[PDB]
Amino acid sequence: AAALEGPYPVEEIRLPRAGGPLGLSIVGGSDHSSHPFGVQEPGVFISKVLPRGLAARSGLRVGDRILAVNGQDVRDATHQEAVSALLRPCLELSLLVRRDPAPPGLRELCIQKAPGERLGISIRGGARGHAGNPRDPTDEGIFISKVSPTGAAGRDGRLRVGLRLLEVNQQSLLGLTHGEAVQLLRSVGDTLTVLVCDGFE
Ligand SMILES: [Cl-]
Ligand SMILES: [Cl-]
Ligand SMILES: [Cl-]
Repeated sequence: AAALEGPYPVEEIRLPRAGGPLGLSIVGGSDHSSHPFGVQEPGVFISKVLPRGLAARSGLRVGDRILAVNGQDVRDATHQEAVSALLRPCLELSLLVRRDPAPPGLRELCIQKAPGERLGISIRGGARGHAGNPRDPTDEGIFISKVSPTGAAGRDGRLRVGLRLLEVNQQSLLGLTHGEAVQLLRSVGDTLTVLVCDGFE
């Protein structure tokens, strides 16, 4: 019946469709791992909400679990099925969402890299090579494994071993392999903007 035994509030949020973009990003599905949004129970989650965007104005937050889209159950829908349902022409986009909490210790860190200075960290994970979380093998998250005092992260001090990496310079690492994440972390300029939450501290 899809209502409403959860400890988190379930709300039906409508988004006006007047030609503009949704201004939201989703992760998860029936074929995608959604850590750290779906640990106990997997599903479709909103990973990113653009500021001053349509979703932001409507009241959508990061970490919201999408239960239904215009009446259609999307709890066990494919990622592409969720996308198609959101981008589907309708008078009013109705979203049944549950207010699941945002990832623990979610914070955006900015790190300055001096000229000729490396970042000085090693990462573990993630997709197609799950190893980042040895305690939770099913997790394809990307974690910081080592932190060198010589690098920019050591001079910063905010990065520590165990933190989960979510975004690197406005690019989600969710679903990416180890090599793809390394490549993104190497291709950054003198400024590293990373979305970080707690991992296996
Ligand atoms: Cl619109
Ligand atoms: Cl529209
Ligand atoms: Cl490095």
